[PDB]
Amino acid sequence: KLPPGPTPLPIIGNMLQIDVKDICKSFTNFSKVYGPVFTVYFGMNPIVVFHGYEAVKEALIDNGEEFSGRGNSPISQRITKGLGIISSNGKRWKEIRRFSLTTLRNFGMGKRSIEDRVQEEAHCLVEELRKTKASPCDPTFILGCAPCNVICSVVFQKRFDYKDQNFLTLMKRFNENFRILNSPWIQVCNNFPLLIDCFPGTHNKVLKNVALTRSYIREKVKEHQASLDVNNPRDFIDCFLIKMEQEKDNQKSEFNIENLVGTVADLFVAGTETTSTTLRYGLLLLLKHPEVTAKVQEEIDHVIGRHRSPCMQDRSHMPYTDAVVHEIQRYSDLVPTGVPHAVTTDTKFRNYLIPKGTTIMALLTSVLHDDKEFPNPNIFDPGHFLDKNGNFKKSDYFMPFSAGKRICAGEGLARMELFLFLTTILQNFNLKSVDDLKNLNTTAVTKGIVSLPPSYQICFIPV
Ligand code: HEM
Ligand SMILES: CCCCCCCCCCCCCCCC(=O)O
Repeated sequence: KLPPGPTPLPIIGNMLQIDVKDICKSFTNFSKVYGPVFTVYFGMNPIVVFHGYEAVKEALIDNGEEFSGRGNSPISQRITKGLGIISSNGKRWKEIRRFSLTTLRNFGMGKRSIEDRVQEEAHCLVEELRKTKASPCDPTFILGCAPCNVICSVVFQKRFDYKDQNFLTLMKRFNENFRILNSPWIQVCNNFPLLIDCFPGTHNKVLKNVALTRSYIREKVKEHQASLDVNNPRDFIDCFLIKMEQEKDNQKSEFNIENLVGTVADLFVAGTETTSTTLRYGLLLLLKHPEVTAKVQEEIDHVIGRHRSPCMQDRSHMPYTDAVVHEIQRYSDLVPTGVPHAVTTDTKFRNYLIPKGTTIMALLTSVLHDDKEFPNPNIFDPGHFLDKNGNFKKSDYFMPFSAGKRICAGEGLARMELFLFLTTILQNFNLKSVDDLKNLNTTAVTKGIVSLPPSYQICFIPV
């Protein structure tokens, strides 16, 4: 039996009781009428929503294996064709994921640590910021390049020069699909597959954007094979190629070319625009909160100095900086509804039964914005992650990366990118606004699955 919920009108479902824009405000309202777990209908498709720490925890952690599905829609299945990590399921998923996770360990790619790659990029990021000569600017693009190049460095064993035309079309391609797939219209075309017919241009752009990206990665994969020194791998590409080698027999093992390309594109789709939006939302909060930025700057000076680049080891000695990054991700609420999951078999959830393959929506926003764990959860305040002695206070409610079996495969890489970029940036500049701070609003715009920070101009003042 499915959990209770609003009464569905026949073919459209609950689609009229939901605010397609702030779709998370609607769910929150239902929880007030139907409790922790409830069910809504997107057309003829059922979606069971889990709202609250208890529910979210129970579902993703405790009954994890059953909820370690993943959500797939008409569109995404068409794009990825079931390959990779994000979209794949079952034996394909576990097989790929595990390899990816080990390869994505700081020293899981060879002699050159992932950290070293980020650091190089942190320096490069800083240099481009110098070139703005302290003039006002929109950090969207520049900040965007850093993360995307990180994945590039991690996937192709060499960063791109911010001006390489190959780096730019590739990056603007991922930024396009992201932008499109983050449109509320995809949330209506997935539940009504006929509407795809009304967007031939958009539809065409996405398919052409996917074709050229895959097609590019293929060539890129081949030029790594013809220079493959199996003794010591260079990057994620070599590592996967070596794995494919010992599958000479297997011929079902998911370690083939078709999965390689797909898994790579997944590192780009999941690890680029996400970090980008957070560094973006991060600077904006640091800009709006000078006192906070000072203290971070005060810790950087003490623990790191004004000469060496910041590294991950400094984090354990910079409690306040840790809490700023944490509070950045929390406030940020990047993915409010989390990514859609699905149950592996018919599952029982406290008095209810969810048939194998039902769409699962764990509400991350509800955990992160918990009234008691973080008093006054709507205001930015690093104190949510600090104890009365200024020490870092870890939270079980810290779920910006989701929880359970399907937790972000790049959690390490993401937190690394956020800490290193932001600290290095603050180490070299001060943040001046193109107006008063009181004229600066940090309220997000959630016109989609990924909430975005508002457009803003910032001045990087080195001192
Ligand atoms: C601030 C940065 C990031 C945030 C907030 C974030 C968040 C998330 C979230 C919420 C999910 C879905 C988890 C679920 O199933 O419920 C996810 C999945 C994933 N992320 Fe990230 N992510 C970030 C960065 C990255 C980076 C840099 C990479 C690159 C390696 C990455 C790779 C992935 C992958 C591969 C998945 C799919 C995992 C699976 O289905 O098994 N993420 N991320
Ligand atoms: C100042 C004028 C701005 C123009 C505003 C235009 C608003 C209508 C836009 C309609 C866009 C149609 C999108 C079609 C996409 C597709 O074919 O896939």
